[PDB]
Amino acid sequence: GRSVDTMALWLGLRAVLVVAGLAVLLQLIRGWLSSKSYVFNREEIARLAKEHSGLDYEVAFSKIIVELRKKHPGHILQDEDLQWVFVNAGGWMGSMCLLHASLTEYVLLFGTAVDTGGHSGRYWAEISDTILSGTFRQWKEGTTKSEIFYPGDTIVHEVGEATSVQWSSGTWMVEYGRGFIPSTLAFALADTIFSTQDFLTLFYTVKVYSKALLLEASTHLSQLG
Amino acid sequence: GRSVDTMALWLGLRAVLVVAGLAVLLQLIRGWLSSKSYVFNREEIARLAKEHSGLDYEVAFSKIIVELRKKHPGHILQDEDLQWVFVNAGGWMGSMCLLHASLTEYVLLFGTAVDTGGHSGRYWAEISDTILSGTFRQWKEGTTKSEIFYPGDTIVHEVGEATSVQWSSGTWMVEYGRGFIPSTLAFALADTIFSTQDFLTLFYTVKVYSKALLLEASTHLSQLG
Amino acid sequence: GRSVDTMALWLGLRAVLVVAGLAVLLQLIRGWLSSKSYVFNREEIARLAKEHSGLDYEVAFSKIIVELRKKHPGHILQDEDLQWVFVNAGGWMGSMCLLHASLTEYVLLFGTAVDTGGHSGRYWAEISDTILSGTFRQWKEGTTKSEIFYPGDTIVHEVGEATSVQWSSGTWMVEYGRGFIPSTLAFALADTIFSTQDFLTLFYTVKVYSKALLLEASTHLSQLG
Ligand SMILES: CC(=O)[C@H]1CC[C@H]2[C@@H]3CCC4=CC(=O)CC[C@]4(C)[C@H]3CC[C@]12C
Ligand SMILES: CC(=O)[C@H]1CC[C@H]2[C@@H]3CCC4=CC(=O)CC[C@]4(C)[C@H]3CC[C@]12C
Ligand SMILES: CC(=O)[C@H]1CC[C@H]2[C@@H]3CCC4=CC(=O)CC[C@]4(C)[C@H]3CC[C@]12C
Repeated sequence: GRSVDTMALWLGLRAVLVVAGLAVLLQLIRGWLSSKSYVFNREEIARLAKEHSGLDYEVAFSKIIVELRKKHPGHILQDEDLQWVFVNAGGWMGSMCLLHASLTEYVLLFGTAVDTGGHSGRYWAEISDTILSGTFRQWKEGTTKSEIFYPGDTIVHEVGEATSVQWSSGTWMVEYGRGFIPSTLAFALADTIFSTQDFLTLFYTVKVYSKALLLEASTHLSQLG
Repeated sequence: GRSVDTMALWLGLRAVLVVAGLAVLLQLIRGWLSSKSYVFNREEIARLAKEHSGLDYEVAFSKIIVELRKKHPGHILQDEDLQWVFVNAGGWMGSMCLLHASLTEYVLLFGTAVDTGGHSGRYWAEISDTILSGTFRQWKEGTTKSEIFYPGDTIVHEVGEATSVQWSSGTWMVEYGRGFIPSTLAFALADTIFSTQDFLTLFYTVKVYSKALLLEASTHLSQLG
Repeated sequence: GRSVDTMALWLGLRAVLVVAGLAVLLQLIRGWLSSKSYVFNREEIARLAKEHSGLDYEVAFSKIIVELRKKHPGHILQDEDLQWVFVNAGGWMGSMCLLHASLTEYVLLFGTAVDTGGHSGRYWAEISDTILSGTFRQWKEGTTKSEIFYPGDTIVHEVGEATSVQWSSGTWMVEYGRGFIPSTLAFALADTIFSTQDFLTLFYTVKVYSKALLLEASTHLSQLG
C-alpha cells in the first residue's frame, strides 16, 4: 500500500543517487588528472582588464586584445576570426567573443545587453571574470544572501563551485578559464539543444572553438619546428 | 598525450560542426522552397495595432479582432475557440491568444504579466510584433547594445535572425508571422518538453493550432465549393 | 501540394494532442487515487510563518523549525540533515532547505537571493507559500494581469493549476505541499537534466528526499512498535 510505494520510491531515489554520485566522482577523476599547460594566469588577465575598466568597454576590448596579442603571440585569434556569438546556458543569455581556447585554458570577452541570470554551471575549471562595465550579482551555494560586483572587480568561480549569476543590461567583462575545458561544453550547449534550438549558434560555437584549437596546435608545431 | 586529446577534441568538434551546418542548410532549403500563400501582410496588421495602441490593451484586443474578422472572414477563430495559453520558449514565459494559423501565416495576441526574457528563436519565418502596451527590448546578434521599443512601435524579427528579447510586466502586442510556420514548433515547444513539463499547455497549443488549420481548410473548401 | 502538407500537419498535431491528453488523464488518475495521509495542514504552516514574518527571515526560519519539531516530533529532519540546495526548475532558480517529505506531504524553506521567475509547474499537488521576506508575483493562466504578494501573505498554487511565478532578490518563504508528491519530481529536476547539468545538485536533492522518506518510515515503525 502506502509503505510499499514509499519503499519503491526510496529505492528509485537511491538509484538516482548512486548514478549522480558516480558521475560526480568521474568528473572529479577526469578533471583532477587533466593536463595543466598554462599560457596565461588569472591575475595577469584581471589586472589588465581592471586597468582599462574605466574606459568605454569597447575601447577596453580593443586595448586588451592588442595587449594580449603583444604578450602572447600565436595564442590569440586573428581579427578575421573574432565574432560575437550568443551563449545560452543555465537559463541565462549573454554573448562572447572568443580570443583563445585550448584543452586547458580559454580567454574570452563576455557580457550581455539584456537583464539576465541563472545557473553558473558546475565543472572542473576555475573561471574568473573582471568587470569592465555593469554589475555582476553572485549568489553562492549554501547561503541565503548574494553579493554585487562592480567595474574593476574580479569574480572567481571556483572549481566544483555552483552559484547563481545575474547580470544587468550593459554588463561586459573579460573572462579567463583554467582547468578541463571540454567538461564545460555540456553546460555551455545544453540550453541550445533543449531550449533555443538555435543550431546556427551551435555551429558558430564549435567553429570558433575548433579554430582556437587549430591555432594552438599550429603554434605548438612552429615552436617545435 | 595532450596533443592526442587536442586532436580528438578537434575531430569531435568538426563532427558537431558539419551536423549543425547541414541542419542549417536543410532549414534554409525547406524554408526557401516552402509555400507562400498570404492572406495578411505585416504592414496591415502593424497599422491596425498601432492605431489602437493608445487604448487600454484589452479594448485594443477586442477592436483588432473585430476589424480582422470584418476584413478576413473565414480566417479568424470564433469566440468559442479564443483562449489564453502560456508560451514557454527560449527561456522566456508569456502567453498568446491565437487568432489565425496556417502552414504559411499566423496572427496572435501575445504578451506577459511578468518580467521575462530570453532567446527569440531562429527559424524560416518573418515575425512582426506591434506593441499595444509595455516595453520590448531587442538585442541583435553581433552587437553589444540593445534597443527598447514602446507602444506603437513594430519590431521585425527577420528570417534566420537570432536576437535576445526582453519584456516588462504588462507588455502586450499583436503578432504576425509569415514563412514556414511548422519550423517554429520545435522552438515553441522545447521549454515545455525539457523544462516546464506542462503537458496540458502542450495539449492546448497543438489543439488551437489544429483548430486554426481546420478553419483554413474549411474556408478553402467553401471557396472552391 | 499545400493542402496535402496542411492535412499531414493536422494529423501530426492530432497525434501530439491525444498523447498529451492521455498523459494529462493519467496524471489525473494517479493523483486523484493517490494516498492522502496528512501530518500537517496548510493553515497551520501559514499561520506559523505569518506570525514570524516580521522577524529577520533567518530568525523566523529557526523559530519555525523549532516550533514544527515541538508539534510534530519524528517528522522533521535533524540539524545534521538540514542543507541549502539550489532548485532550478521551470526557468527559475531558487534554493530550498527540506524539513519534511513523504509520499503525500512536504515542508521546506524556499527562496532566492537573485531576481528570478518562470513556470510554476503543473502537477497533482496543492502548494502553499507564506512569505517571510521579499515579494512574490503570481500570474494565473487565462488572465492578462498578475498580482504581487508581500510578507505575511500566503499564495496557494492549486491542484492542476499553472501560473507564472516571479520573486525578487531576498525573497524567502515557508512552503507546504500536499498531494502526490513524486509527480512533482519531473518538474523539479528537468532544468537540472536539460539546462544546468549540475549533477551534484541532483545528488543533494535525491539524497535529502531519501533521508526524509527514511525518517518517515522510521517514525512509522516506532509508532507501530
Ligand atoms: C559564461 C560561462 O559560463 C563560461 C563558462 C565555460 C565557458 C565555455 C568554455 C568552453 C568554450 C570554449 C569555446 O571555444 C567557445 C566558448 C565556450 C563554450 C565557453 C563559453 C562561455 C562559458 C560557458
Ligand atoms: C512569441 C514567439 O516567439 C512566436 C514565434 C513563433 C510562434 C509560434 C508559431 C507557431 C504556432 C502556431 C499556433 O497555432 C500556436 C502558437 C505557435 C506555437 C506560435 C507561438 C508563438 C511563437 C513561438
Ligand atoms: C518551489 C517549487 O516549485 C516546489 C514545487 C514541488 C517541490 C518539490 C517537491 C518534491 C521534492 C521533495 C524533496 O524532498 C526535495 C525537494 C522537492 C524536489 C521539492 C522542491 C521544490 C518544489 C519543486
